[PDB]
Amino acid sequence: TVVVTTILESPYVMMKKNHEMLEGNERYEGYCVDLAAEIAKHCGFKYKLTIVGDGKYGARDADTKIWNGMVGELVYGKADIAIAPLTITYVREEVIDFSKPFMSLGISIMIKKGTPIESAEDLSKQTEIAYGTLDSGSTKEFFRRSKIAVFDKMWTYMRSAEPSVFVRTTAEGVARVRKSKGKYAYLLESTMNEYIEQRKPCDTMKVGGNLDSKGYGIATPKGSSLGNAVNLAVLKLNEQGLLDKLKNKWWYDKGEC
Ligand SMILES: O=C1N=c2cc([N+](=O)[O-])c([N+](=O)[O-])cc2=NC1=O
Repeated sequence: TVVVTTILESPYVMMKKNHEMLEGNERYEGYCVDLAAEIAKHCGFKYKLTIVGDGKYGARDADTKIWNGMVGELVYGKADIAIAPLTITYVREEVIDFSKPFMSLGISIMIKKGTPIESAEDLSKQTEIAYGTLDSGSTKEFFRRSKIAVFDKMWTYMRSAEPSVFVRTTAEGVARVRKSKGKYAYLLESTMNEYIEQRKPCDTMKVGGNLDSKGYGIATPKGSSLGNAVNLAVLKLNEQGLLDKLKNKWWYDKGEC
C-alpha cells in the first residue's frame, strides 16, 4: 500500500465534519483528495492518505541542512509520494522528483474590495496603502532578488516599512487585508488568492496579472518506481479536461460569492 503524504490546506485536503464515524481515506475530502484517487486509478496502486507531521511543505534549514514538511518525509523515507499543492522548485527537485504540473499559479495581489490598486506598479507608486508578503519563503525572496525596476522598488519599500508589512502565516495576511479597511494589500499565490475570493464575506479580490509563473507538482523520491506513471497520469488527466473540472468544482461550484 502506497503511503501518501499530503497537507491540510483548503480546498486541497480537509476533514469531513463527521470524520470520527469514518476511517481510512474516507475521513478527507477536497481537490487533492479527488486527485489522489485519479492518480491511483491511472497508476494501478492502493494508497493510504496521511497528513504531514509538522504540517509543512518542504524547506531545507540553512544551518542544519535538514528537510522539513512533505519533502522531508520523502527524503527520510516516511512517505512514498506527495500529492498536494507543492510548488515545483529547484532546491526541492535536487532531492525529489516532480511530475509535470497539475495546476498553474503565480505571485498575485490581494486587495480588500474598493482598494484603488490594480497592479504591482500601482502599489510601487505610493505608500498610503501598505503591502507585504509572508516574512519568509518564495514570495519574499522574489522581491529581494528581483532586477525588475518595479519589483526592486517594491522590495526597498517593504524592507524598511513600519509597521512591518510581513506576516507569519498566509491566514494572517488574508485577515490583515480584510481588517485593514483597504490600507493593506497582500502578495500571495494566485490559487489561494482566487479561492479566498470565493469565500464569505466575499470582501477580497485578485487584481493585476501574476508577477511570475509557477506550478504544483506531485513528488516522489529519487529512483521511485512510481515516477513515470504519475507523470503520464497528470498529463492524461489534463488532456481529458479533468484537472480543470476538478478546480472549477472546488473553487467555483462550491464557491459562496
Ligand atoms: O510548496 C508550497 N506550496 C504552497 C501552497 C499554497 N496554497 O495556496 O495552497 C500556499 N498558500 O497558501 O499561500 C503557499 C505554498 N508555499 C509553498 O512553499
